[PDB]
Amino acid sequence: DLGKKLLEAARAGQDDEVRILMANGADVNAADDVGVTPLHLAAQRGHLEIVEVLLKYGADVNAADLWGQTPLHLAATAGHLEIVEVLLKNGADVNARDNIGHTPLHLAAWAGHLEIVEVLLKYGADVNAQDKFGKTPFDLAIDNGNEDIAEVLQKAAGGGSGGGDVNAYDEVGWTPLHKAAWGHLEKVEDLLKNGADVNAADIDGYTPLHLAAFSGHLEIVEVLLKYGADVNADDQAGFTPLHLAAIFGHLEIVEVLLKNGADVNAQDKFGKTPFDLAIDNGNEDIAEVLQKAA
Amino acid sequence: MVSKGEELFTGVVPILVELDGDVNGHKFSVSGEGEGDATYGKLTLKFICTTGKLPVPWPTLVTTLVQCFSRYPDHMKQHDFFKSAMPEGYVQERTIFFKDDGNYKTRAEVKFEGDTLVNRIELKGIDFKEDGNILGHKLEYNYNSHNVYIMADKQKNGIKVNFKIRHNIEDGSVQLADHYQQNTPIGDGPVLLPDNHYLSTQSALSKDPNEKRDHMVLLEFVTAAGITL
Repeated sequence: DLGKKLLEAARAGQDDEVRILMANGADVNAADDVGVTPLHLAAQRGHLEIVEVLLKYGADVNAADLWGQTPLHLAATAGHLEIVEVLLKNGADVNARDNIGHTPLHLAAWAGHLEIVEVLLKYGADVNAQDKFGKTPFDLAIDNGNEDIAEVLQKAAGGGSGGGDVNAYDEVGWTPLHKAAWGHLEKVEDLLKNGADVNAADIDGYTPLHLAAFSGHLEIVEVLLKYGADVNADDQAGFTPLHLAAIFGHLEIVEVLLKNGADVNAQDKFGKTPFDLAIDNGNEDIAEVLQKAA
Repeated sequence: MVSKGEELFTGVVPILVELDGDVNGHKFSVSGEGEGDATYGKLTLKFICTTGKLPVPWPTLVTTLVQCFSRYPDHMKQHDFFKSAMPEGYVQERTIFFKDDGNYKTRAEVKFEGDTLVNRIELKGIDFKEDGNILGHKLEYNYNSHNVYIMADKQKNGIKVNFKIRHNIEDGSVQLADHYQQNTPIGDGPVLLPDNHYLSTQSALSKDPNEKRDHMVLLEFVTAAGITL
């Protein structure tokens, strides 16, 4: 219970107890059954003084738990700036990878800690490191609302999916248009002004028009059709956009799709027409329109 | 705006998972433990087949083995069904169709037991091929990123969820597992029925060199998206 007391002393932030346990020869590198060490616990929980004394006694700054996480990963995720600073000054690998491939810079960008992003960059963080799913720190900042961090990363030459080619696609086959289809009209418009291909299908077969129909954005549906979207795209998806609009009760979208040539006879993988799906989902107003469609 | 149940997830929450399984008559039990932090959408878990050798590939059980830990951004808090049903919890039911092979049917309850978030599942698998990819253990020990689609089910006071899992096969091909999911609250309090949106997932599977039993170490990050400010 000596390493267990120290692990517990580090977890609980017991500065004096850590101090005492270590004069008795407590293993500064004690690890629990998932590879968590006192330094992991202190860094994760924001215990600066404990971090400093563990490092004093030879705590391994780059110890990895079962999930590949080092103390720097945990401190960068939690926003503990001073701890991040002391781990780096004491030899932490600024580009260590968790089991997904995230570096500390990924995690700080994902979590919104701008000052931590800056200090990781100062210490040699790879601005364009990719996790195993292809994401850069810029991708994680920008897809999750951290515009201030995204700008810092771009000033440090960080890029991301679609930063050079509007028709690039990510791990799941999403282009910039697929991401923008979820209600970002101005972005959709800008991408189309700049040559984005409206007909791109993701890894499940979905086009941007499928996604806009699913999410109920009429004006995005309209602009994608204006730019030549296939109104009846299915292929591997298993549904056309009209099927989706019928399931979810999007009457104005149904009307636009019909005006643009949507096929009332298209069957999904269960044999259902849009009319059948409107009936099955309690959207009799859409069923009424569909059976009268021009 | 924000549900009362969301307050239970402001920090790290311990997790327990218990799964009772029967696939083509092969019975097994899996236990998991670890923690989740919805602040970051992060799970750190380890699972053990306590009965012996797991008779299906570990990847095929990942989705069955706690979507209340997804990170919902502030502008989407009113769309987080999963936390709104806490602490009383929700029932999560799925059918998982493995293309050109059998299916899993699962029923789980996800709820607080004291301060621990607990996922208790019963799984039945039928019609598997004896030397297919599942019973033949031909799936890579790996996992992909997915988009998880979430819709309200007003009649049931819950949600419907649909997605396709892609399992890499040892030869380079992909085994599709088509997921049909439904969640309903256990309790009687108000819950949040969301507008249509998605979750984006990342996972990594690994092994513990000090674990002698058949097991899976899982790191997972999930974030909600698709509704604009």
